Amino acid sequence: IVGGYTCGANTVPYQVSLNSGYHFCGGSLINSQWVVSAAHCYKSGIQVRLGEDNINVVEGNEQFISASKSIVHPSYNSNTLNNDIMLIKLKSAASLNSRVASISLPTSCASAGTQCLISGWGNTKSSGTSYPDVLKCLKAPILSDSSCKSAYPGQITSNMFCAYGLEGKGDSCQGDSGGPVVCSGKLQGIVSWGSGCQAKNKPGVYTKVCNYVSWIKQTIASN
Ligand SMILES: [Ca+2]
Repeated sequence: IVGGYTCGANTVPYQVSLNSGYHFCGGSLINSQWVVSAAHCYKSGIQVRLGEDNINVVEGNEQFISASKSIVHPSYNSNTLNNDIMLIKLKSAASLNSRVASISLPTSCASAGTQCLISGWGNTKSSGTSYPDVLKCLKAPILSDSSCKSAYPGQITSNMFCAYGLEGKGDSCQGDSGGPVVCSGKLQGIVSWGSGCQAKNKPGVYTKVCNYVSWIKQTIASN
């Protein structure tokens, strides 16, 4: 997260870190057994880390639980990033508490102009590289679809939305991928792609979670 703020420990209790020997992506806890992330975060050998603030220090509220299965959306296209969503099942249910909590799925799609909360452990520089240890947060508005399409001609599908996010937060960044975009208390986006982090005229692009609620529900009912 570039241009954001320190969230505060466990203030984003649905935020997870995906670890394969190192943090590589975020995700969102949607119930005690399932995490939503980006399909482009897929790999084998995932450990889900819940209850994190500093990802480099064991602080006493963590739960580390290996994934038993990952399910990439059936129509994910890694070239275009269309349908950039995956589900990760935990080998054992998380213990839900004040520091480890699920986020609701949306009933309706969010509105242009709504301020959302984006979070993660990704790069905090637009130019160059610096990785935080504690969870970072950004408040960012959803942009109009016409604004989003003008920023990325020929690339924005109905399964994506943009969120300065045009002037350049100056955004989400490498290592935030897969993490949440929460608007009005619902998981509305997944950190997906953009051009750099320009953080002029290149806001972040996010998977539009409201399009996937049926798939999520049906998948978790059978797996
Ligand atoms: Ca920790």
